[PDB]
Amino acid sequence: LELLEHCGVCRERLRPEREPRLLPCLHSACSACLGPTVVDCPVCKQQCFSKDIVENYFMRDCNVHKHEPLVLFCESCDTLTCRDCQLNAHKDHQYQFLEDAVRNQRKLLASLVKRLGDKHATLQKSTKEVRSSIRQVSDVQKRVQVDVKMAILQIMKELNKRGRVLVNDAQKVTEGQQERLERQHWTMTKIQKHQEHILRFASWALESDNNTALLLSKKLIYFQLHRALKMIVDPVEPHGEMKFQWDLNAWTKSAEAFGKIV
Amino acid sequence: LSELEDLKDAKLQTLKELFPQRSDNDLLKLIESTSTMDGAIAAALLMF
Ligand SMILES: [Zn+2]
Ligand SMILES: [Zn+2]
Ligand SMILES: [Zn+2]
Ligand SMILES: [Zn+2]
Repeated sequence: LELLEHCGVCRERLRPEREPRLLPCLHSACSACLGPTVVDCPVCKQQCFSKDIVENYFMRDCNVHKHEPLVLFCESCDTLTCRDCQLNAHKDHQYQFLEDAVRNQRKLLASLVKRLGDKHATLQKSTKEVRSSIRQVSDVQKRVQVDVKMAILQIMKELNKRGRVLVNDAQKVTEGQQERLERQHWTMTKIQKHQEHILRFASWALESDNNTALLLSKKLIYFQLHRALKMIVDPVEPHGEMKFQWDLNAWTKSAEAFGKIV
Repeated sequence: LSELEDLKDAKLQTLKELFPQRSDNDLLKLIESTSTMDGAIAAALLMF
């Protein structure tokens, strides 16, 4: 559109005076734009030696025989010639007129274009497929990135549920044992002070033995009565065996195995 | 093997469509080093 008509570096409108030349890549730029062996395209490559550059013939709205123009098509040389060239150079070279050779060429280029156009219709469709596929690949990367993380947390959520419950189990056992122990230190010290008191008073009374028998022998009944209180005090300490060292379930080798796969 | 030649030369003309400045001799060595996969040639092309 706005560029097909325009030239190369200067992007002039096609001036036929400009002697514009059309490269094999079909790009067009006047010989003023590019002077310098093998000539290279401003966009593509040096696809062909300068010997394969035509001059663009676009002048909107013969090589040899001067003002005699070309109108006629030499069928034996793929290109056009004037009436003279087919008398000297192409004598009885089987030859054809412009009107028929152009009809066929137009109908073969329309075929090449109609098929090639049907082909670039699929790139216009497969470009969108690749464009949407990339977003999928990166979405299917950041969703697998989250499925693993949320699955790991669901495991750890339930494990801490059955990790704290076992801790609450040990919690229960110890206040139950402590309540038992606290009645066994309470029991000891109070019985001990009862034992201490009888031992205290009976010792002092017995230890004073210098003409003190008259005071002692009047209280023998209550001495030996309260000795029966301490003859049978009736507690014996039990021992709660420690088994919490063996209520830790250390199956460590199993933990790595199931962590290895996932 | 004349079929095999055109299937090789087909892939060559496309590198010139993409990266053209490098020579026709250089691209031919890479389209054998790749075994004429349509994509993996354009892979090694960018690498050099
Ligand atoms: Zn120009
Ligand atoms: Zn070009
Ligand atoms: Zn001829
Ligand atoms: Zn002539």
